[PDB]
Amino acid sequence: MSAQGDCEFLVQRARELVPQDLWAAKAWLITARSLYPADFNIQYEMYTIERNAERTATAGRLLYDMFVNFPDQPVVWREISIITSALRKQTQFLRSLFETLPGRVQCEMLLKVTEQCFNTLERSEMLLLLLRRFPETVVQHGVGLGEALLEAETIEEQESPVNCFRKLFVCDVLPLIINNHDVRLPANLLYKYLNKAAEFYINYVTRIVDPWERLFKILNVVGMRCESYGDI
Amino acid sequence: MSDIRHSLLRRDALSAAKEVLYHLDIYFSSQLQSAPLPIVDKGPVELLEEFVNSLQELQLLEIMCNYFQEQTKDSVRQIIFSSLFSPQGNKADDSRMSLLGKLVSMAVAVCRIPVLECAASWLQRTPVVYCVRLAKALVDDYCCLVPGSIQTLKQIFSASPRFCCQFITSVTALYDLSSDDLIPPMDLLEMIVTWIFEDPRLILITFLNTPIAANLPIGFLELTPLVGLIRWCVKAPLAYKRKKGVGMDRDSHLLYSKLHLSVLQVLMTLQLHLTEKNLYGRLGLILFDHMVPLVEEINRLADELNPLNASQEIELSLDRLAQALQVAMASGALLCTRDDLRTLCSRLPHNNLLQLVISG
Amino acid sequence: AQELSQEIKAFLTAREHARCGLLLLRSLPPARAAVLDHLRGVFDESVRAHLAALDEPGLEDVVQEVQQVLSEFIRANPKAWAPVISAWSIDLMGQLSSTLNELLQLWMGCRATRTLMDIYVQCLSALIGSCPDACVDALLDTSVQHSPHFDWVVAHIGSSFPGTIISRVLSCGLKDFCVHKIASVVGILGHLASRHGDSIRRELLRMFHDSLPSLQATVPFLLQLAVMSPALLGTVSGELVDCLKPPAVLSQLQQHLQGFPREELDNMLNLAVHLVSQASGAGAYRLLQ
Repeated sequence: MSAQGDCEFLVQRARELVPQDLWAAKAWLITARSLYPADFNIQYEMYTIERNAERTATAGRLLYDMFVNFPDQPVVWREISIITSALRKQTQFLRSLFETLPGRVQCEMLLKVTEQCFNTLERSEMLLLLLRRFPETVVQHGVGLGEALLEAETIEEQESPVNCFRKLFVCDVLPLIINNHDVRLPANLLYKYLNKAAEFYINYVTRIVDPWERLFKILNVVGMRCESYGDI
Repeated sequence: MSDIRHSLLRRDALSAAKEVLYHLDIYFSSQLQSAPLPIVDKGPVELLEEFVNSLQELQLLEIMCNYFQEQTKDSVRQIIFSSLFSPQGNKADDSRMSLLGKLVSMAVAVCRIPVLECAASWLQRTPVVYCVRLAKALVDDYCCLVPGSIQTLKQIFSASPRFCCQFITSVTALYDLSSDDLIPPMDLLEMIVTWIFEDPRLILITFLNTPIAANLPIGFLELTPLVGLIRWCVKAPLAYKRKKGVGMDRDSHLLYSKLHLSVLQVLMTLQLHLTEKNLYGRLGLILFDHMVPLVEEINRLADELNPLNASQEIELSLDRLAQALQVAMASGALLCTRDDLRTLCSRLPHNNLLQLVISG
Repeated sequence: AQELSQEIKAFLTAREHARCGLLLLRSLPPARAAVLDHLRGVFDESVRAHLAALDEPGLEDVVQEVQQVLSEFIRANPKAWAPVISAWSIDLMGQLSSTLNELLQLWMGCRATRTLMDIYVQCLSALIGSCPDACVDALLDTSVQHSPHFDWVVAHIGSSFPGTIISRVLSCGLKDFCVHKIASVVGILGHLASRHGDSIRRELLRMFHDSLPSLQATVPFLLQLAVMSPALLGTVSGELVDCLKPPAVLSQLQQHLQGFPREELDNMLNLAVHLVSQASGAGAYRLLQ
């Protein structure tokens, strides 16, 4: 008799007792884990039961366990995608579950989401969220996010410089990359920073909190790094 | 020595006891300063027996708990606690058990974590019969004499969590569910289940906090109540089917299930913990010699109860026991094999989970 | 803990003292004996005040508060509280009485003794259906200890509870006669014969039927009781003739007597002639014939 049939029988017996006894189902899953710890189905069932019970700690431990042990299962990626979409009661519970996951494990799962995304704007927004969550990741993702946005805008052939990529860069990516001291940049790129922020506010005001203030702050940061509106 | 005793005879009982106790404190402190392992000579024991109504008993208990609490050295408090209360094999052991019951009862009442940890070490250092008797007296005091007093016992769960572990151990030794009387009261179980559910390491405190001898003393309290708690949850349905109220039965099954799952979480963390102290596969905290009484008790209970009338309870007990053995092994809490599980359960009635665990 | 410890310290160092004792009784397991001992002093002081007033006031409320605390303990766990509380109560009433109908009237007149008897009788009523022996045997021992000053308590309880108190008192009297109090039994039964003569009659008949050293001396014990208690003798003479009528019973008596020496045979004959001379009030002619 193959072990797959025994594992399926154990999982079915655990499932049948979920509406009747939660402790018994968790105990059966623990037994199956003790017998065959290398099973994705049993541990995933335990994770699903813990998540449905809204137990943040146990569900986070199990999610970390299968994310380390079982990365090829599409269900794990679906769960991580749902968690990231919530990150961008159920939403708060998913955020708590993500927080229970270790910080390095959080960064690695967000990076694995980064490698699995196709659309440019969604990937840019999620990378920016990664930057905000882990400012230490702004060093080797912040700048690249900004250029990737700029070349995406250029490829799309935006007749008006007003578009989502440039706005995301100037308002979110640009402050993150200029405000990070660890990010070493040449003096030539501040010219493009000022050019894009300037196109931003001139094509915004002409036609949000303060485009003029953000542009002025970027210009001041550029000026200080190179080393009222009237006295100057 | 005798000069103090003559000076003690001219004093009243309370002052004589306090002079004895201060003299013992001074003597033990000096001996500990001189030697690392002191010797409890016949003199201190004789003085404690000679000099140490209910009113004066209450005063003596107060001022002695004052002495434990005011003692700044753990060694001195533990040693004097043992010397006073370690059963000496004399007629004063029954008094020892009674007076120790009163002492630790009121110490739990006022959360005397010094006396609590002292009683933990004493239970660690006491034969099973006196821990049984003391568990009897305390369980009475906190669960059946005055109802609702166990909440005062319950706060100890985390006050003196080491004392909590030794309490569950000696309490399991008494309330091993071998009899309806040795079924723990419902308040006691709700305490312990809440205790352990709140802290799986609560019963892992002593294992992680004591240099473990390769051999666990027998006839004493076992290192963990994991054996006792497993004995509890496992014989727990058969004892209540024997007792037969539907709601109380359902609540007992639920609290037993929670105790069992807490014990199992303890076990699956015990793989990591035994590995941490390099005792995984070396030291089986669940002694297989301490699961055999459990398994035999279960088989007898199934045999007498006319299995045609109690099939459900038999199946549940078999499933719980098989899971306990499997988790204890896979986590190294128990040291055994699968052929051992086969020969262990040859005489038992057929059960699917037990057959699967045995086959592997 | 802090409040409870201060409470215990105040208790160790009358109204406030007894209230603190009752709080500690309600809060701490090991200290119940000290609380009961302290309340013994309150009851004794109240009884002394009552006796001084009889010879010629803020403690009676303490008495009732102790009563209701111990009574709530009794309903809370009769199995765990009634025996301790009942034994303490009997000890306390016996101590108060040491330091029959006239004794009854005088002693229920004291509110402390009435309170103690009420508590102990409720201990019985909680334990009559399951196990009254713990209270009943303690009452018997206190009757032994404080006789005859405790005879009124036993007679009053037998008036309340005849079916078991009568049998227990009869067994105790038989034991006393065999080992050698018999006046105490005579008086208690005489007060009880005023209201429960039928129950005493049935218990004595069952005792004698079971009789046909304790069993051998049962007949001399009953003869001694009849000699010292003419009231029970009269209540028995109503059906003594009906009881002794079967020839089998007469034979059981003759060999039961025959197991006695003639120093006891002649003694039994003389006891019989005395009883027949001073026992029969209306059925003399039938027994004579």
